[PDB]
Amino acid sequence: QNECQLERLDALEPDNRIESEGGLIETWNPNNKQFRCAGVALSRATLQRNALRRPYYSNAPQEIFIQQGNGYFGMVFPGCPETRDRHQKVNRFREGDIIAVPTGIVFWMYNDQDTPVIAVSLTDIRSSNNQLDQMPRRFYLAGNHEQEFLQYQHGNNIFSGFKRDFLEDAFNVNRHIVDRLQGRNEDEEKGAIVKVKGGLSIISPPTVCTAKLRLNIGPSSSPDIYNPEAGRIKTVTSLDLPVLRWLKLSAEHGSLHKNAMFVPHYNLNANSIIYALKGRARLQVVNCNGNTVFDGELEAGRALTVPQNYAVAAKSLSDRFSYVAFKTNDRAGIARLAGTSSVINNLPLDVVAATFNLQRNEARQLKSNNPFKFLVPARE
Amino acid sequence: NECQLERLDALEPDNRIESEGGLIETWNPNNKQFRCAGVALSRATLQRNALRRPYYSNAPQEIFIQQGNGYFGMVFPGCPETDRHQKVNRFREGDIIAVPTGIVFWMYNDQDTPVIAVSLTDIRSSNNQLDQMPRRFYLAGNHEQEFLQYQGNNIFSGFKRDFLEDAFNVNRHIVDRLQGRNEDEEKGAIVKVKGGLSIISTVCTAKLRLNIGPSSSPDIYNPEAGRIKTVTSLDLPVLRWLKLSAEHGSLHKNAMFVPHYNLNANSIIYALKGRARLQVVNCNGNTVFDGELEAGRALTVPQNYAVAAKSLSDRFSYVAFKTNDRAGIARLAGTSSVINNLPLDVVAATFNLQRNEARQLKSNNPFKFLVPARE
Amino acid sequence: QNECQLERLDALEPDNRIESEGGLIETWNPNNKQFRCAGVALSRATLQRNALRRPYYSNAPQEIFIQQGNGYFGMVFPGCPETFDRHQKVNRFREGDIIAVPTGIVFWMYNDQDTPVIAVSLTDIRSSNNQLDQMPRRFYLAGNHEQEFLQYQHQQENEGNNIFSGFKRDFLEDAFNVNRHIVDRLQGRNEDEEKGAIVKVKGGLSIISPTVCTAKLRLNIGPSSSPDIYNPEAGRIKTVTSLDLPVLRWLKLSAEHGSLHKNAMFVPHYNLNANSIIYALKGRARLQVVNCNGNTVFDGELEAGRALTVPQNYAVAAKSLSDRFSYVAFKTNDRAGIARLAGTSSVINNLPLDVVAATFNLQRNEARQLKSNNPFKFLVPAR
Repeated sequence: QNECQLERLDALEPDNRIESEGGLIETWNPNNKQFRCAGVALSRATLQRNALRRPYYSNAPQEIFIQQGNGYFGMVFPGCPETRDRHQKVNRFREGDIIAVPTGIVFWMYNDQDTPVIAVSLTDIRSSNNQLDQMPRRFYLAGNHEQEFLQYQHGNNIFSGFKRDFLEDAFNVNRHIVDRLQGRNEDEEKGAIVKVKGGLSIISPPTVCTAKLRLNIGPSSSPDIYNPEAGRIKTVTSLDLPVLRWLKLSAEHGSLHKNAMFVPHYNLNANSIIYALKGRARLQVVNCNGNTVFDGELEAGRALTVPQNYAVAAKSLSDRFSYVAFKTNDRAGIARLAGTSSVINNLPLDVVAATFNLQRNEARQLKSNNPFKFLVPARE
Repeated sequence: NECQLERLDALEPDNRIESEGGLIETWNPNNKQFRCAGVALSRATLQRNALRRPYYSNAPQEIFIQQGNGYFGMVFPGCPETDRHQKVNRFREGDIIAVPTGIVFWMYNDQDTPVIAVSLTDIRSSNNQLDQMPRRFYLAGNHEQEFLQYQGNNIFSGFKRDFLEDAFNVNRHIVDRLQGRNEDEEKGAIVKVKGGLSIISTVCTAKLRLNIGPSSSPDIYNPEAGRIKTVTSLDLPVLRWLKLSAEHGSLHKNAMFVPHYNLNANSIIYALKGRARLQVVNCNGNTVFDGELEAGRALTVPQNYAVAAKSLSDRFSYVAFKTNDRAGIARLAGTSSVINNLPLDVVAATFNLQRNEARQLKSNNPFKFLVPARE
Repeated sequence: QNECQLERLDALEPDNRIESEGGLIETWNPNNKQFRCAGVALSRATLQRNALRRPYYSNAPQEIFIQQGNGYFGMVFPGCPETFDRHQKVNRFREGDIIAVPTGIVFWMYNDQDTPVIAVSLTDIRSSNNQLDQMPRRFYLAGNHEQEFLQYQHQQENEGNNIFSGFKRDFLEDAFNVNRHIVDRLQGRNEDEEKGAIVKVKGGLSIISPTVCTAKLRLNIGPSSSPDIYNPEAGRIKTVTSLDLPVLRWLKLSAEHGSLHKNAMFVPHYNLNANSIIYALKGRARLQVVNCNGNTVFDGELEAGRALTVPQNYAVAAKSLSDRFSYVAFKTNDRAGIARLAGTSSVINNLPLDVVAATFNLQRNEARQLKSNNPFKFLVPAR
């Protein structure tokens, strides 16, 4: 099993599109060796104005990033206090939010605004909370469409699998309602995302399932690092969003000015899926044998898998390059290979000299000539 | 792709092993359903004055006492005692006993009613650092272990007698008996104790036992449907280490439990009495099981797969083992349901119903999990 | 699958040697069923006088035993306070030290004295912090040599083999703000494969003797330390767990150091919740290990320099044939638990006398002997 013996990486695009009445779902192939190594599946949902991402659940945790847009979402946590007509908390999500969906939790999204919502979802197949297999699955409560990850295997909602009489007794409702339930009078094209007519009256007035399910890593959050001449990095870990300890997931959001770069570095204990949000960058990632397994442009809308411990560096080719990196641990640590608090920095001067065969003077240069932590401004 | 199951079956044991004092039945762990589940299932019957001789396993065990009453002991390395020995306990019908990974366990029946104990070995456990094959290690006898067939005879027999002579400081005859040398390999795991036994009834204070049968306080009770009792790490903290739990269920004729799925666990449904109709559906709306589950058979329900059941007997009862200590069910109908906790409007839009139709979906059944028979 | 249905076990010397300028790295083949079952890799580094194990990191936890020699070592924990040039803390290590190296942490060693240092490393692949595959990997900051586990994989402008050599010079120049010359050195462009991971430090080195990264990273379990078990006629045992070295709780690793007088043995026993790698340090021993079918999967001599795997729940026993048999056993759990099959705190001792009688078909008085005749706990003296 050398799933992670990756010789060549590629900036990846989705290889399937699934259009529905009120939007679109795009999938990256989970079978590609990059994703299998990473142990994740990647997808991107677009909700048109007044569209509903109908309730579904998955057998693994999801970390979702809101690339664009705002709206409402709900999660159904079995055994939680409610708020005739009772229900669980509907929260608002905002552009640049990271939303945590634990395993098996039903989740839905509504766009009550004019800007299309773009949500990019990481499904943590490798999670220990996934007790099935390494195929990503989605279970839809409703409709008559295939779930996006079916095509990658070798009525369609969960109600459609049961006898009508079972459903009649269990719900104590008429054959007509049951028919609606099982999506009988509905066709594949209506799909996972659906147009809403009168809008949806969702709002006011009024173990941790009362936990915070979402955190913003956009421009209004406190950055981990901000360099007026290079950019900003903000990470969300389980210290910021405690429910992340259950999902064992985290994320990093980054922005780079033109011709600035982030220093070579690696992830101690996590795979990274880097998804390009805006612009283009030159990335290089190297493996344990000094090989250059990736060396090229990553443009908005594409993903690059960076395996744990593989070193990576990026240089922006655009006025701004922004990305969101999904990491398969809740306390993802990076080791900086260059810069203020880097590996060389924290090595005794002399061992630095004996390690790379440099005069003492050159070793000090290697240590201190670069005064910045993670970001380095472009030059003249 | 071990869990891309397109056909479930109601499974019987495919092997029976008779011994002087009883019988052990095993279900095939290589069967695709149990491999998806990450578990193995076995059933032990102890006659009057039968001793289930001490054994251990490299994975957690959860044992349900289907019938009878008796005694059991466990040996926890480095634990204060109570001759001198560790605690011997009583078990009764409907008990769930938790045996942690590697702990030596023995059972005894001192009554006429045969003890019947069904065991779930949690191979997929993080505490199992071997492989996917169930293993049991017997301290004694000269019989093969129940699961060998799916891949002297005791651990002592594999050592030189000189090693054992020096380690125990005893003569060659004691070591010979220790090694099961002269024992006929039909005596087996469960042994008759000629005159019965000499009864005396990070934490060694842990409760190892808990009753989930009728005599206990239920979690759900409906007079014209049945009852549910579940044991989790909340009820029995030691379960926190096994990462296992269990639900005992009873259904009156024509009553049912609502469509539902388990969030975070695989389930093995074992039928205790009577018959039921079960359906389970996968992620694509396909019916992977649609048929009868009678007493003495098991049905695998994978995580996130939905299951529904309707009793065909005056009383249908089952124990469901689950591969998580805090297993959460998500109810698809009834009181505390997914549909219930969606706002009225999203329900309306989701299935395309009028508000009042949605209202009915969320309210026409006010019972939690059990649904009573009709008329 | 059945990587642990082992019907035979081998006491193995390292499988391959890799010589460098200043020492030697010996690896056991991690594709041996034995190690695949255990979920670990085993290696042995030798540092000659004034030799430097150059900085490398791994995608899995390491537990390292100092078999021989004294020296310094250092780790680099991302985002940690410093000391003094400004660096992170460098510690001394002694014979018998267990050094805990967490996943991804850069680690280096220097032999500042004459006797060759010998450090044997358990790399814990089964770990959850390992998110790659079943293959041990090591990542070197410097040099132009292959990483020592590369030879066990069977499968672009590239020269050197270190992590910097894979980046283009401009990235490095920009990244470090240094000239073309320094960058070339970094990438090891002008160094040859034969120089290796362990380098001779010409003038000698210049260093002084001084998420919780302020934690203790080292603990001695050798002859200096206070024994958990001592028997004047049998030998001694010392173990380190997360209870001694709290950081072990992150690695899920522990280690047991043993030493037996001649003809002394340790009682048959099994590990509840850990696989063991027994590495022999001194003298020879007769070991037996039995599986779940009463079979002897190993039955011969374990002598200094060879490693043996005892899978979880397999019973093991040993009788020393040398004036002194000493060993270190690595176990895949920070809180390993053993069940002794014989001696005072034994599984048999904790069963009611009567079930013992009935279990083994013994008279009461014989069951009593089985409990009582051996007054010692784990070690037993020569009869």
